[PDB]
Amino acid sequence: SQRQKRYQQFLAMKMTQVFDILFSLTRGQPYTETYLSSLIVDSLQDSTKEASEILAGLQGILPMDISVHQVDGGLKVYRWNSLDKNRFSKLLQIHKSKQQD
Amino acid sequence: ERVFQISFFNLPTVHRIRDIRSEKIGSLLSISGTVTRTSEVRPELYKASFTCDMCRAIVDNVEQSFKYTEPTFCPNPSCENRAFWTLNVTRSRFLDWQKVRIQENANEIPTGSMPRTLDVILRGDSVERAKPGDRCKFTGVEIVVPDTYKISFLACHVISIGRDQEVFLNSLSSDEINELKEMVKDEHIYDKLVRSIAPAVFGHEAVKKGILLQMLGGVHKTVEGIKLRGDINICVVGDPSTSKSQFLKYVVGFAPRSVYTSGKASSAAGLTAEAGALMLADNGIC
Amino acid sequence: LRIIWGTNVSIQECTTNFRNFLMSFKYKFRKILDERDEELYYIKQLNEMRELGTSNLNLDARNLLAYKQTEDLYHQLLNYPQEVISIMDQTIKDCMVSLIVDNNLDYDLDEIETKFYKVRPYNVGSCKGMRELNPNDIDKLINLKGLVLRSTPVIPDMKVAFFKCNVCDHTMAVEIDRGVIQEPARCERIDCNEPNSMSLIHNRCSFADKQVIKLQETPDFVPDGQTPHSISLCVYDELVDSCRAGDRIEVTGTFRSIPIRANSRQRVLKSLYKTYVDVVHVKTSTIEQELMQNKVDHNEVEEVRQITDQDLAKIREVAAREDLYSLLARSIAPSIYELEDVKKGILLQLFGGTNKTFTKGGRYRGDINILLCGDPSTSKSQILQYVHKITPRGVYTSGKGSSAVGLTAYITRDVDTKQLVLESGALVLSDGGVCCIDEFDKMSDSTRSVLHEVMEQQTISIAKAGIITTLNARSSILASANPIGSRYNPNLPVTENIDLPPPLLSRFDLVYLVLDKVDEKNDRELAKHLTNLYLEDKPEHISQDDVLPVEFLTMYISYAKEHIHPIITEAAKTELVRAYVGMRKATTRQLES
Amino acid sequence: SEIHVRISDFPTIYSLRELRESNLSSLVRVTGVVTRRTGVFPQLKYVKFNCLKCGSILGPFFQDSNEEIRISFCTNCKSKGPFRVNGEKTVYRNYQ
Repeated sequence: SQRQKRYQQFLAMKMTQVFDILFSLTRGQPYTETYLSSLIVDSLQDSTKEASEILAGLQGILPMDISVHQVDGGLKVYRWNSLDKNRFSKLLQIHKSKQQD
Repeated sequence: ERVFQISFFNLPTVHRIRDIRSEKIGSLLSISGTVTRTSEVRPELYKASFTCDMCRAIVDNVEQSFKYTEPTFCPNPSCENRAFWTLNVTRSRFLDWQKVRIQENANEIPTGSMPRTLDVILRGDSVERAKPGDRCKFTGVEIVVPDTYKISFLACHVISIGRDQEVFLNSLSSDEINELKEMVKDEHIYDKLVRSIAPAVFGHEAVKKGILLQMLGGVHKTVEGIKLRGDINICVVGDPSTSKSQFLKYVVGFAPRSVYTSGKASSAAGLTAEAGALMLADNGIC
Repeated sequence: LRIIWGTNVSIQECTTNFRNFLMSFKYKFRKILDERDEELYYIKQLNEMRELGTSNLNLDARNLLAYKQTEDLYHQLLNYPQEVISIMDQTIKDCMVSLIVDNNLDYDLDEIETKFYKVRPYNVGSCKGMRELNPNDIDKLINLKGLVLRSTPVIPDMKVAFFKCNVCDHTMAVEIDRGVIQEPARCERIDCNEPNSMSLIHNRCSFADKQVIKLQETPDFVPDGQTPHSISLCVYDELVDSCRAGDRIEVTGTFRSIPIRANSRQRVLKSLYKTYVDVVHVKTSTIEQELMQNKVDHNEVEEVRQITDQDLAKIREVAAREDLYSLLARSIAPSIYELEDVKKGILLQLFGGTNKTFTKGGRYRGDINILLCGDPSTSKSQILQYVHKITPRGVYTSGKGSSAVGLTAYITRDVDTKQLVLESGALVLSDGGVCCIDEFDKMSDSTRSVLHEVMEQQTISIAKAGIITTLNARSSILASANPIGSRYNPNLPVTENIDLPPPLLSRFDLVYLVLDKVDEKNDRELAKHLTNLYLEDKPEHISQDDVLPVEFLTMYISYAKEHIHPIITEAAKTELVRAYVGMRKATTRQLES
Repeated sequence: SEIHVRISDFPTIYSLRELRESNLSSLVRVTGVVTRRTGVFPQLKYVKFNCLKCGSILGPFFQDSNEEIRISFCTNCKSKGPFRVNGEKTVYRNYQ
């Protein structure tokens, strides 16, 4: 079923969708800090592998708002609740790795 | 003749019940949950017209928090008061409340802290939008009730959310979406499937199959008459346990909408006033 | 030197004293440890704090003890905790600042300093239970333990009340602080005047939850004759909800006592103050978790007070005793005569099985459910007595003194708070250890419907009432029964002669049947045993002369429990099968058993 | 002492299912099948509070179709000697 490959490219596009959903997943949840798992799950429920993957890619694009701190007891998420999601919107737009990766 | 109710929707996130905090009070919120124990709709005041005959009555306002009393101030006049009452049933704003005590979603439950239900009152046309024993999403309107107060969320937007563009399943699935497309490519596995159901059991296969299929479809819908029932009821008779279904059923514990009703002595609390019986297994086996 | 008026706590001077310590620690603890990492922890940990920016330093207590300075600081802390911790937090922020300044630009930039960091000291003192405590210590750090009984939902607390005026309106709002809210009569904007109603918007006020946890404390070390006290602690803040019910937790907090108004109408207060725990540190710490385990987590409490190592040797020694399998069964019931195989099967019930989670699920635990019947006055009671005595978590109950509900979920009105409160019935409690069931044959048909769920599930699902849940209760079952006979009488179907559902019957792991052949020739002996004591009237030499352990047993049981995980390998397999084959030649469960 | 007019004829005939708040408080004609229909009890509706601590009688109130709520604060107090309705002196209805 080449329907599969269709789904593959489609998801490749849904990266951006995820940015937009995560961005503002924070914002329509007037918190901007959080339990990474939680929102990960809500946005997940919108559409886990894909989910965590997005968690990663966003971290990479925006290693400013986001920090991941492994502590004894585990890796704690760090999230800058004051980061600017518009700038972050355009930045997410431009750096998909410029969609070159 | 002026009554307006405004309902936002399409909020970006979803909050867990336990996730609730006192910081979020008085701001709208997002919660989905399992409905329990609905209550009959009862009229409200919104604004009530109550005042004394001295000198003028049925000033229209408040009783806002459940009190329900009373006329607050500038009584009577000129009997200025205090006094009390008098309420015009001629003039006030009824509403609603059906209220409901909803439970947190089952799957979520962190071990072992166990579920905690909360109550929410259905005001406005969102009333009755609810169904008991149902996963449903709501807009927070959260706030509080005295008790000393106890927070109780409220609901503007009642969504029963919780098929398909099988794509949008794939799109939804997307990450594996690569992986098991192979499975679609793959074959025989009707065996391997069959070769997977109740690993517990030696043989017992015709069953293992049967369960599998039972999980499968067969379509609602005629419109002549009966929407053709897709569902299939399976009976398995046997010499007693040692696996009875003492095995098979328990195994079948692993599944969606999955209702393991131990014994038939309940007595039909199943369908009590959730079909413990049934409405919970809707699109699932009890 | 300033002071605090009664605290004798010099304002500052401990800020230096601390500052020195905080800055400079390394491990002086290893000295107490006798030693046998080099660098000081506090700075490093603190830096981690700054980076992560989590505030909430839970300290140690005692690192101070033993270090000079701060030795006294240990004392004053235990004594006058609140003020102390305040000073502590202050010094802490100041120190964070002085640190950033070293780093020049730090974390973009100065906001973070304004944020609040707080001490959550733990490990403080060896506190004796609760019931022990005197009014002498109303406010002190105190250590506690044991499973979590029940927990109230969050209860809002306005530090800050919220008020508005009829005029103009102005929205001004008063902070509670002291536990009364004194509202202004009139008025803000207008002001005026005017004796204009100042409205209190309850939706607009602040809320703290500081949650409420019913605590069932186990200090162990039970002086007797006391029965476990239950506790309730107010937590506060981030601590709230961090605890699942039933957790076995170490937490420390401030002893607290409050009067409560009796009339609920009149201003009267009850004198006779009511004590609660303030709940400082638990063992957010929740977020920290095994970051706590860093610094190695106190050498695992120095083995958690394992046996006199010598005693352990005694254990491993007695293990060699070949008779041990028997000797134990003897030691089991000193008072009871003969009927050994009983004492044995029980002994196994003490050693029962091993828990298996599979990948998930699995979870056959070790559970074994023994039933026993026979002619009455068998002492059949006495045993249940003994076990119950031994069993830490066990509970002894009578048929018909019972119904399917009292075993679970009373969900009674708390009525202390005038609240409804979920009360674990008998069974949920009994999770762990064993259950002692009188008059099983006589239980209400409603009752024991419970059982099949338990026995099979080994857990319990209550969908009832406000909360629907499946709670796990894993416990052993010991049931007593009287044949209708009450002598079951010869022949008959015994299976009949026992009454009960042949299925529910079949459920019981160990089916013990007691009977009397009138060994003449027994009664004599039994009568000798019995007839003894007699002498001595003051209890002495029950079974003498015979070899038995006493408490060594308890420990041994404990250890074996803790440390053993048997695995049958292949060997059993064959014969094992052939057995159950001969049996059905009966049920699978028989095998499982 | 009194005569009540039944008038006659007002279509309309708002059906059953079709009614709105706009329909409320205004005269409406309708028809339909008699389902379970109440027994009769005399009207004259009044509710009142004998309390507990604050002695009595808190006087008659008229409530409500149908609330009977909430009777917040009266008579000393208002609590904790709080209110209990009495069989004596509470007007009833049955009607239809």
